[PDB]
Amino acid sequence: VRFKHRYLLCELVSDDPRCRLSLDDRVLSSLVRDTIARVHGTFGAAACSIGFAVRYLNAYTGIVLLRCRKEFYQLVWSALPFITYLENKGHRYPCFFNTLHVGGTIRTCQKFLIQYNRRQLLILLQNCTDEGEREAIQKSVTRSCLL
Amino acid sequence: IHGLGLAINRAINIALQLQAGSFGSLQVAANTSTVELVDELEPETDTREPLTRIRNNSAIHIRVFRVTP
Amino acid sequence: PAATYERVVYKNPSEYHYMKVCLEFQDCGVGLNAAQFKQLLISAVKDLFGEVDAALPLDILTYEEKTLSAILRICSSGLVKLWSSLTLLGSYKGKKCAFRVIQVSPFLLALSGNSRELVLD
Amino acid sequence: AVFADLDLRAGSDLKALRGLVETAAHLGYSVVAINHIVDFKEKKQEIEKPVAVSELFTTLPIVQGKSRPIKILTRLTIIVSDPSHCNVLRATSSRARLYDVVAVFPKTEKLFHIACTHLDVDLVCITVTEKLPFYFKRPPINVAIDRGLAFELVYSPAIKDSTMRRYTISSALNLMQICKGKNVIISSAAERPLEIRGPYDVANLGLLFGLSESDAKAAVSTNCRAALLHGETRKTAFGIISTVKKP
Amino acid sequence: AVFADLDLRAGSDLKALRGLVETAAHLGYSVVAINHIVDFKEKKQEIEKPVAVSELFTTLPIVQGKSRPIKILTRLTIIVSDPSHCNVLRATSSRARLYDVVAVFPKTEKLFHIACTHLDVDLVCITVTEKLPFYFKRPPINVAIDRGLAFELVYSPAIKDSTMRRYTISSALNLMQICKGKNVIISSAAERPLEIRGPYDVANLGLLFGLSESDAKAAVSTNCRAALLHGETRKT
Amino acid sequence: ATLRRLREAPRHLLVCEKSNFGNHKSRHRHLVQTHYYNYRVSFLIPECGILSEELKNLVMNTGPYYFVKNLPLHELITPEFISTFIKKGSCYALTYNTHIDEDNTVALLPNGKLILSLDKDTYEETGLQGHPSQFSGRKIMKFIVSIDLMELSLNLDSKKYERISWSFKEKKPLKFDFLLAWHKTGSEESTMMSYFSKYQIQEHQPKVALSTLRDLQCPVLQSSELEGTPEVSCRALELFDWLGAVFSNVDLNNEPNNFISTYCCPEPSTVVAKAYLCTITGFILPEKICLLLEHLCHYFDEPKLAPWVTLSVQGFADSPVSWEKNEHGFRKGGEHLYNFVIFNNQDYWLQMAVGANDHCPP
RNA sequence: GCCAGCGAAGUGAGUUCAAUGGCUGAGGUGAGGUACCCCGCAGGGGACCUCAUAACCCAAUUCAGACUACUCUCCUCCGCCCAUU
Repeated sequence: VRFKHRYLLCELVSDDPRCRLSLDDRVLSSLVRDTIARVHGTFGAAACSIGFAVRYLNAYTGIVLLRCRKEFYQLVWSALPFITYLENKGHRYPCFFNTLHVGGTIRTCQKFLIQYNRRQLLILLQNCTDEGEREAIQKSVTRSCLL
Repeated sequence: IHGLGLAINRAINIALQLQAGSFGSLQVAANTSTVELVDELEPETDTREPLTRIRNNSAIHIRVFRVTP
Repeated sequence: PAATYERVVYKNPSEYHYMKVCLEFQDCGVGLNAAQFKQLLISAVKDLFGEVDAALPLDILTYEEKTLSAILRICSSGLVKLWSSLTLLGSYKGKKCAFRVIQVSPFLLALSGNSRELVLD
Repeated sequence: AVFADLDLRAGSDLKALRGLVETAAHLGYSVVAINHIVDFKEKKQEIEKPVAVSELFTTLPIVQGKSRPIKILTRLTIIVSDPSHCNVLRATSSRARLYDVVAVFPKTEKLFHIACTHLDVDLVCITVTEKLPFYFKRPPINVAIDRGLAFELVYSPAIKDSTMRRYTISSALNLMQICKGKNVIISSAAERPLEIRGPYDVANLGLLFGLSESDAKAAVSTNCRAALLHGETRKTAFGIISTVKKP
Repeated sequence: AVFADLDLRAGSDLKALRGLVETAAHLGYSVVAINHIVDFKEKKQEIEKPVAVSELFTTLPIVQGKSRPIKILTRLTIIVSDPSHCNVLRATSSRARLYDVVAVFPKTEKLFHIACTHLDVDLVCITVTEKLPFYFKRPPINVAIDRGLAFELVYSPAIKDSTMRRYTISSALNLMQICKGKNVIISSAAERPLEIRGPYDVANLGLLFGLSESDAKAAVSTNCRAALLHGETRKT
Repeated sequence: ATLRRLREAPRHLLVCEKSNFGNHKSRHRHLVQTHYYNYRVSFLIPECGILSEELKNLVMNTGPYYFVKNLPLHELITPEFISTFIKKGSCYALTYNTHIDEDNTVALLPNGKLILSLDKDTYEETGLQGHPSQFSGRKIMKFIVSIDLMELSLNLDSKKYERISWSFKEKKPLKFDFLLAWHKTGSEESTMMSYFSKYQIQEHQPKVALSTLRDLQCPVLQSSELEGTPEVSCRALELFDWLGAVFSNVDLNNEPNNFISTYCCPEPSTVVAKAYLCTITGFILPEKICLLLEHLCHYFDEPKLAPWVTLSVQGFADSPVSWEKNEHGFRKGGEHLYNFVIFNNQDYWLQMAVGANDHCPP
């Protein structure tokens, strides 16, 4: 009496960070549902639209969580490399990148986001080498121990 | 991390590779002590008694902090 | 010369599926072509299965202009994907059309005789 | 194995109605049925003399199969939206017993449940036009498969707009994950003289819907036989059929 | 379990080249090699010091996966049209012994036969763009899989043209019917600083090419590992 | 689940056998004589511009076959019909244009086994002992009854014969359109026109299409290699795809344009100047093919310029039982066919085509 | 008739916006076939090839028991009718 879902993560890795400020659930739902109709036809455009919805999106961070079924996860996860030219008021060229295809199970999908976030700030220490930013890392470590 | 006299040859190996691995500020402090070791030996003979030898072995306490960089 | 015997039983060795093509139009202005029928096949699969399945390996064989009969073939992955796309009348200009299939067999030797009527009286 | 049944929704003139009979007789269709669209706005039910099959047809249908005449039957499809209109449909059990197979078109989840459990119909129309979302619940489906109720999953997306191709494949795949595919039939409502396909090609549009690897051929032959036979037990009686024979 | 070993075709400037290295280090890539376009038009031989990546890059490739440094290789892509240009490859094999993995681009099926049998290369470039007539024959494929010879499929369909999307998917499936997937790699060229895809993104892009249900993940991991393993004994 | 069945497979099978005509244990005669229904008979000979007059008289004398409109089933079980055609030869019957998965289909065997395929609306009304044929899930829709008429001929007053004869006359009338033919293997010769004088019987001749194809690109074959040597010979699988295109007038070259035809010839090949085409379209007796098979076996008595000849016989798409046991259905196509690639050293290739739901004998 | 509980890490599945019965290949058993081999009692075994392996249904702390929904199957007990001697 219940449906088995699949949850796939994405990451926008690009320069010119004004594109990361122009993110919205109305734009993202009009982007993914359109590019399936551009790569595939009207079959996958509606077979991946009866369970497709957005749940988690941070424009300042850049993590995209999408919904899809057990029977139709291979159409959304294959349409991800063909997403270019996010048309807006300016000139923007983003491109999604998967991290790990999680089979349902939101809890360990958020657990993989924690271990991905912890490995990003440790590499950022020596490469940036900023005194004002290193104090902001110490604010991130101290508040994480209070959790 | 703990370890005895054979183990501290490789217990020091997992600690130093964690510094290049985890890449963050992790302070390493070690503490040595003495671990007593009682050996028992007894053959299957009526006229014999188990002579319990005394022996000690070296240990370490390699302590890894989480130092804010 | 020699004399021997060999028993080899293959299980799906073909990897191809041939189709007899029949077309029906309303108006008598059949301005089609062998190059234009190939364009009608690509744009029809693009509307249902998309651009990836639009370039499946398919070719036109013994195409005729008056009878409008041809032979197409796609592999075992694309036999289902061609029946579906041409069902919904993928017309060229905008005038309504129909696509009706006479016979389907994976070999031209089984396709050449008949399967539909099987005797014409 | 009665093969290649249809459910046509077209009446305006005898020139277009006879053309659909000769076209269906050409490809594979042995039994062709005609629906009658009845809406809730007009509240009109022309039941008395609607078609006159024996009077308004030229006496000889010819198919390329067994060269048997077409069993031309008259069916009924009622667009139902309000519960204050289904009471007239529940009053047809004793007033006017015509239209051998009766199909219903629900629009409300409170009205879809009574049509599959309480209301005595033969098939249920599920078509989605112009952004009509509808949830498919499992208790009204699991009773209908044992009762004998089938579903007219009527497809006609290639008439006007290509956006209607999405709403046919979306509502069908919502059904196939839930109904499991026990008795679901497919047919095309054709108003133009070329909107009908051969029944050997129809069986892949049900396999485009999925539904089986093999029962998609039986969704037009076997499940259409059990859906036509449900209208025969509703017409005369459920246990005893008394026929007058005069040689 | 050495994963995500792909190759790039990239030289215009040091700013655009290092941007592709830092992007590939971000996603999943632990082996990134730079290809060089050599054709019959200019006939140049820059083998000794083409880029010198280790003398220009700032000594720290860091990935966010296994957190290991990147083994950066140097590979060569020779565009061969005429058989007189194919004899140049047999002359430079003993003069300058560099470019550890050698990839050749054939155009003629008579030249494709000696490339799979007689010509000593490691990978075979197969790119069909804008109506390039080249059909595949089954006996030259069956020799190359027993020899250990690999076949490339370089794609960039998503940005430049939509007409080029069809020739990359149709010419692929002409090879999938014959080669069966014994040693097939799928790399991508990148001239713009964002023309690369993720590490697990190739695993469905190989399934988008068909070819497998599970071994398409091995087309970026296992078959890419055999390029350096077979090419190391060719150099020594 | 939903994406697997859109691209997986239909069921198809091919069995390839090489053998010798001179072998004492060869079943090249038994597999043709016990194959019951034949519609398309086509044979090819490369480099043959002048046909031999003995083979030309054999093509024109394959039939004839008769067609009777609205013939009931109780006529075929009378003792007059059994003693005329069945007891003194082999009579064949096939209900024309009644598909195997749509309506009732009745077939007759030369051994006297009236094997008929009925649906659920007829199998319950006739009351004849049968068994299911193909499972369609749970609702079994087709049944097949085997009625041996030769065992009923010993005791005509038995309880088995009166159960069947009453089931067709007064219990269930069933008329059909039969494709009737008879092989003359009896002392007293009586034509079929004299017996069926009441119903509308029509004598039909097989359609003969004689053609000559020029500049055909034939492959290179080795009879002692079925899988095909690399760059020397070809695979026997590759000829079975090539052979249908020659009969369907498909012989083209590579054309890089908007209409690219990706149909290459199986290599290595040999340019052959002339190729003789024939198509015998009608209800063909299998005994006439046995005189055709032995004539093609005796075609290489003289040193000919052709390395190998062709004999390919295609059956119906409506045959209930072929190959003595195989219940041929119809699942979106699927036809039964066999092939003979006869060489000069009395060796032949047996390529049997198996449809969707069908089995194969040795 | 009435009276007795413990917030503390981690279920030979342990999910909780609710993971998991996968594919291919080779077998078992149940039908069908042999121009194949061995044992020599007309017989039997092996080898090879084709096909069926499901329906009912879904873990949410666990276990025992009753009840109910079932057939690719095996065991026990029988009925009806057909045909044979």
